[PDB]
Amino acid sequence: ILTDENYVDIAEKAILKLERNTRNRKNPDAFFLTTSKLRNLLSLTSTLFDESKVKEYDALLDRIAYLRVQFVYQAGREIAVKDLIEKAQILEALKEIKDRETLQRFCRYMEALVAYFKFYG
Amino acid sequence: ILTDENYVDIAEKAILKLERNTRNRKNPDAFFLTTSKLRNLLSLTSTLFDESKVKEYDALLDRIAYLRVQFVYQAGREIAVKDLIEKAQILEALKEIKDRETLQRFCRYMEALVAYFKFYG
Amino acid sequence: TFAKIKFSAQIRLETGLHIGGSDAFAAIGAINSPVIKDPITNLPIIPGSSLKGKMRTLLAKVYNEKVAEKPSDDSDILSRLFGNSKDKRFKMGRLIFRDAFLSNADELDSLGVRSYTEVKFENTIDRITAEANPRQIERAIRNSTFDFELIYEITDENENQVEEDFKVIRDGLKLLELDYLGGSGSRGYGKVAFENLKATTVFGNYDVKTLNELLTA
Amino acid sequence: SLGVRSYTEVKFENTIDRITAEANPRQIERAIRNSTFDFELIYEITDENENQVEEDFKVIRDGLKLLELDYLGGSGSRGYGKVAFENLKATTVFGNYDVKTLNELLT
Amino acid sequence: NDYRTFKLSLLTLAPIHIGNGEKYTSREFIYENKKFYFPDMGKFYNKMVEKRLAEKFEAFLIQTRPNARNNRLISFLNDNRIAERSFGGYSISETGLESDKNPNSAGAINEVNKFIRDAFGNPYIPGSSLKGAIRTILMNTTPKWNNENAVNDFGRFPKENKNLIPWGPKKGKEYDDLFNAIRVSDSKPFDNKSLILVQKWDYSAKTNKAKPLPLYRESISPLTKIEFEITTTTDEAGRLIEELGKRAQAFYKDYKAFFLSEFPDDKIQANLQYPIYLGAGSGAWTKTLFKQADGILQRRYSRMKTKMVKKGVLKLTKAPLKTLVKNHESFYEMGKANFMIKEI
RNA sequence: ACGGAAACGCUUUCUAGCUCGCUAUAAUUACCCA
RNA sequence: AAUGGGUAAUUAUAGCGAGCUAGAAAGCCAAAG
Repeated sequence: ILTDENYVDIAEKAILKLERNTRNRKNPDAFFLTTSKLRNLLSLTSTLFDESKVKEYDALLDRIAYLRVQFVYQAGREIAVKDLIEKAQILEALKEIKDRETLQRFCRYMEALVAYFKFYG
Repeated sequence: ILTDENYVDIAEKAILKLERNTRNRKNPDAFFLTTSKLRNLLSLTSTLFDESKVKEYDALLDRIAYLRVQFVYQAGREIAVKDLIEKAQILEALKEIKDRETLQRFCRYMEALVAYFKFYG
Repeated sequence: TFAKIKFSAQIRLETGLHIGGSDAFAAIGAINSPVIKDPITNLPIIPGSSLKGKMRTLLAKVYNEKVAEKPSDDSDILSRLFGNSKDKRFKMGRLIFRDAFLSNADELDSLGVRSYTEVKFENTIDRITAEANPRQIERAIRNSTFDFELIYEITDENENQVEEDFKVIRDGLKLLELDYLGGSGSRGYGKVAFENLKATTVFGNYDVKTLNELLTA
Repeated sequence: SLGVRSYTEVKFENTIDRITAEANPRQIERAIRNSTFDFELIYEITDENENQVEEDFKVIRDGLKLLELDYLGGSGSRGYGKVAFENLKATTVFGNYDVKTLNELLT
Repeated sequence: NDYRTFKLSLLTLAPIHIGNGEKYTSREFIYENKKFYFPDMGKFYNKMVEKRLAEKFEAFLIQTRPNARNNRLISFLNDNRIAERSFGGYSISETGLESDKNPNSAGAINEVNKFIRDAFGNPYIPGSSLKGAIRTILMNTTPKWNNENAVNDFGRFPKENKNLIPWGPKKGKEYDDLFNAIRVSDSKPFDNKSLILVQKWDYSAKTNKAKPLPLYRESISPLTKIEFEITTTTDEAGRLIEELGKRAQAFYKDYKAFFLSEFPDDKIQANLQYPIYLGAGSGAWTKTLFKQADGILQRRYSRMKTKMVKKGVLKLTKAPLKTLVKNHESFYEMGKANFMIKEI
């Protein structure tokens, strides 16, 4: 769960709580998770963060159902994204949308994950 | 039957309700159903999920009739796919298309089956 | 004086092109690199931004005596045609590359064509372990054609620069025949034949009969 | 009524550095192709010309011929814009001026 | 203009099957005459539901009876008396053998693949398929591109590293990108009256036999002239296309002595030109760095279908003889193609 | 027989210029199962 | 041995995610008286 006053500090903690490549000491403490696998997840939510402005919530609930498809599917492919949806409680937060203002809160929550990931290494 | 707010949670339950290889304890609780037999089913629907965007529904109703052919035919060959179309109510949902927005809802329903199958083992 | 003339030319495809589009909600087991499309007809579109982006970069090897490293380091023959942002008199710049839309939607329906965008499976093969990595990219089809509009301004500065600029425009269009309009290009995906290069006036008064001799040379 | 989901398309788009061939992508929003927009003017005649009325519309109809050739707003030398003015009709709303003798200039 | 073109005259000796992913099943073709009719199954079931037959046809596809001639959908159009033959799709003639020498077993092919086709339906060879053949010739011969395309310590014998060959943006640096400077163009669409559907014949060493497989591969007839226009823009790429006369000989010299040695010699074709191995059926050792994949490629098989006896069994097929095979009983090699370049 | 009466925050002004959705990538591997 | 069949894997990977220029001017007014 994530409120408006904490969802960035939640996402700041989740990147720190995510593991790093403790071996392979060539620019070490780098993540197993990569930037391009992370931007494939935000490419789902960023096209809903701007159709939340335009459209109703009553038309977006077909793709909001589809975000549980592909956040599961991207987690099944690579084990690094598998850890992201566990640490950042994404599959818990995605089942809790129910209106426009949480859809925009979750889609800003994914942007906070990308921001601190780019920040911390 | 499947609405927009449940068809992923239906497909999440259907993979869990599907049986596993209870014997042969070499990475156990694996499915009798395999990935490659499952991706042969989605290869039918994925080429309609992107011609639903382009074309009318009035031209796709020849291949939507053909999905009842081959979901039956793939079920007749291997008994593992036979259980998939029973647990995941696919033959019930395939007879209920009637427009573009359910065709895309069913074709996203098949992707939810592939997603959780890759997720759960 | 003021005149605006128009290059009503026609792109013909050969081994038709890919021009990417993100389409995040595309599918899972299908097209993960869609072609850009007209959102009302869902037809393949050659936008003018990727037509103009080639003809500065293809003509940078011909009409720059000094290597660029940026736009607005070009050599005032590209700048007055295309435009800069760090020059003063060449910011708005004598070329409005209008987009090109799929013209022969009926000729393709006359032949045996189901969909206007063929999908190709492409398989990055790993050269150790031989293990695959398929992708399904989407491209326009082989004998598609496009209405290619291009509008040339003639203000009160083109004294005799009209002919000098048209030596350049038929140096960038006959060089896109040797290049690939974006996409992948080094794997097919680009070669085009600019049919029916035909200037005409749409505003003002400017004699174009001395212009239709080097366009069709 | 057609297949349009959103009234704005978002075309993805980049730029390539000329040395070092690095891409720098952008997502710019864009009104879709077959929109029609209600366009109106108000031309007032304040009795301070008394003869300039018939030749101001020769400028206005010329001005709307130039926007169909130029681009009307935005990044238009890379494709965009290209408006098309349709169904022009001059109709007096206040006052009493004969527009059907003028409506031939608009055709 | 640095765009110095070429013209790579690809000639096929072995039949070449490439791409499209999909595959017809054993209920999606008709063998009545000496052609295999592959119908548009959307127009099949629509024309056949109009004959009030879709209840039996759904029961026909769950019907696993012996004598496989009575399972391959000719028998549905025989027993139900339908002879219109107006369905969507195409036809390709028979190979002639294309089954294991049994007259009664004819039409007992089960799953063909589908050769790559454009949206007009005509087959072609794409340039992206042909460029992956050049890239193996260019990777294998170059010593610098063999020293370590290492497992990187991030996987089990995992990948070529993708950095042996310099490629990318390289921010700050210039932009070389050698294979952007080799622009292989797609072939012209030829006709589907050159397609024969050869069948795989796995000829293994240490079990001197040629056990066939239920794979069909719609593929090109032998002795077919297919043309590619390869342009280069760099001096570094302008050398390496000119050196295909040396390297495609030196690849096949390095490949005959590595893998084709210890196989019996009569199966192996002769070159007649500069040889090249195109897609789908030329083994794993022509799609790889064959001297840096000996302890790595066999890791992927702890299964029932393992690649036993180290290097995998030589892949053969059967197709009619023209002008070549250098052995009786029609044993081609699945990808033994020949090219010669010339500059335009 | 109101520190009141009378008084348009108004006129002029393109969110514009320049910019390739691009770069690499063979639909391929293994050959067995009942 | 015949004969019946295909089976498993991969479903895109790595990047870039916008940069720079302009950020209010000129009138009224005020000034000059």
